[PDB]
Amino acid sequence: KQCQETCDKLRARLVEYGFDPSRIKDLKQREDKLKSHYYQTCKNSEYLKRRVTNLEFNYTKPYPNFEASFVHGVVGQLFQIDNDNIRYATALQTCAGGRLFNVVVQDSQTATQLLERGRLRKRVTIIPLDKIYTRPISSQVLDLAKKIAPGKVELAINLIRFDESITKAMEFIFGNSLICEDPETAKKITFHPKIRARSITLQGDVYDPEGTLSGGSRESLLVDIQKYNQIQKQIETIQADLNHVTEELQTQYATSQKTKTIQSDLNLSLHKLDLAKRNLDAN
Amino acid sequence: ELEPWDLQLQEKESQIQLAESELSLLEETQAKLKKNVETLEEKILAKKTHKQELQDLILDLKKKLNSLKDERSQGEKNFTSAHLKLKEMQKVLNAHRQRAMEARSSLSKAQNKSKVLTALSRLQKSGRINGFHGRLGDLGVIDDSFDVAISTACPRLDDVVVDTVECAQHCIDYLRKNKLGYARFILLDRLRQFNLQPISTPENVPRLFDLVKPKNPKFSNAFYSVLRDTLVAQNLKQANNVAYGKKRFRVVTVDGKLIDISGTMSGGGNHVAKGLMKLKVDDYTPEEVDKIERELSERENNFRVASDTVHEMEEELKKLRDHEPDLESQISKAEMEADSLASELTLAEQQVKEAEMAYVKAVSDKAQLNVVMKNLERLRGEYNDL
Repeated sequence: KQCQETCDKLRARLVEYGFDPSRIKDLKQREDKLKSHYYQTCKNSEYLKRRVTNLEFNYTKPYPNFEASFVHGVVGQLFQIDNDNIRYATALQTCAGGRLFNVVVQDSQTATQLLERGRLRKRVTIIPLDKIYTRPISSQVLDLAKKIAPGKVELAINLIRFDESITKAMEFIFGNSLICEDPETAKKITFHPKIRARSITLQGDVYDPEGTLSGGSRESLLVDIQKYNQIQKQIETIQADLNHVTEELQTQYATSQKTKTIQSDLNLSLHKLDLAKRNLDAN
Repeated sequence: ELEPWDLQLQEKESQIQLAESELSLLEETQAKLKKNVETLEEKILAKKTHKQELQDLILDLKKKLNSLKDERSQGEKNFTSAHLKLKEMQKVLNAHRQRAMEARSSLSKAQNKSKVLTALSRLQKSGRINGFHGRLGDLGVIDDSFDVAISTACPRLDDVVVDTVECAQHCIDYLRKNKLGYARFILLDRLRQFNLQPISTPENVPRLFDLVKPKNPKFSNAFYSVLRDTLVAQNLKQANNVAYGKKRFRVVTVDGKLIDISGTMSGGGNHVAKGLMKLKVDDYTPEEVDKIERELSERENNFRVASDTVHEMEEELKKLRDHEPDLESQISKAEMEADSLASELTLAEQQVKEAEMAYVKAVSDKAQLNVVMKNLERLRGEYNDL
């Protein structure tokens, strides 16, 4: 009768306004579990953040119209190592050395700005993508190195992954080292007439064709960095996964503010579905 | 004819009961209508009592909610203020983390040098090696005027200069077998043979090499292996000279900045290197550093706590969040029932008025009662005088 109709007319007026209680509920089910995954992940990572300190570049914006998309980051977080290749960390870490914490910027100017009007808390080296130059080890030399010691030599740039947008910074850091399984191999390659290249012993020693040989007592840094980089991306995901939901929920209130009238009227209308059904108890 | 006598009485005895009962029934129908007016007064009493029971709930709930509200808006202002104090604490914690790594890093760099050389000496004094010369930085003297510029342009002055490409390696092994330290070696043999002759310097700014007096010219090539056309500018005449003259250069600003041949541009904050050449140090102490690595642990944990106590603040406000609509539904159901009750009540207080008028009517009318009453005695006599 007029009981199940007055209600329905107001009930179907809520669907046209875009309000649904079973949705808004289902979202908070997610959001509550995404905020407590975010917190959980972070908490579980703080241990790691302690050992990976130099990965952070602090600068105050030099100028209001200074492009912040001209500072690419710290090297250490700008290239990743495939799992296959992990066994070369110690190598790659030595090959890079301190250049791991170099900052990569768009152009030499941006470097000079950062240095002077940027308030740098501690000393930083800055690789300016438009000024750097390094003679990269060629096809032929790598090809000769491979014949002199098969399956024991690799150009260090071939052991990592990075976006072409910063190629020159990686070319500068890695494009001129051969990683080698063992000192025997190093010696052999570096000091050889047609192949005069830097060589890094898998265990962390360096033969440089300039009267330089490292060595001596010492999983380390370059590994925790890779681990931290992973985790720090996993987090960016969630924060964005969450943010998507939140805005989807935060918006689902405007439709539930049209509840201020129609639900504020359907409540006393879904009332009389019984008020009349009571009287229909016969006499 | 002729009926007996025992049979003759039951003929009318029955007639009594066919009225003696018809009386009893008229008494029941009377006592039923009085029940209604008495069960209806019972219900109407229970409903009056239920309706007072709800008005007690509602007050309890309306108190609870209207209080939770005041606690929500108060618990928020605290979460907001506390989360702020957390980020500050986080900022400050990060600060100390940086300093801790520096202080530790540098005391380790020191301890390396003070450990290799102490052990490299002891090695050559047993005679177990020959051709160990020591730290190149103690193999040439320089004007104190440039003590910094050299120290921050050429950290290689901490290399070890030896002859045998193998005596370098003879040392490396000694260091492993006893875990003593790591070192770099300038190998004299394999070392390129350089033109140590005077260059023409752009802007007449000198070259670091020349300012150096080697103890023996048997080391004069090494010093050119580390420094080479490495100019000593000051207050940033460098970015003009270095970055592009005809020839690219590698210049150190006198106070300590560095532009390398590569394009590298290295500028500090508040530390510069000093003492790599002969020309109270800024050293830390394995207790001073121990004292910094001690308090960081505290500040690290006081963070771990303050983070937990804020987290729990967030979880608690979630609860309150998940109540303000639950209380408010219960408060709605009671008022919604209380109105439904007070509707059943006014419908019952009109059924009492009607069952009471049915009763009164049936008491103010004794017609059939007097009638059945006479016939009962009339037969009680007829039987009695037959």
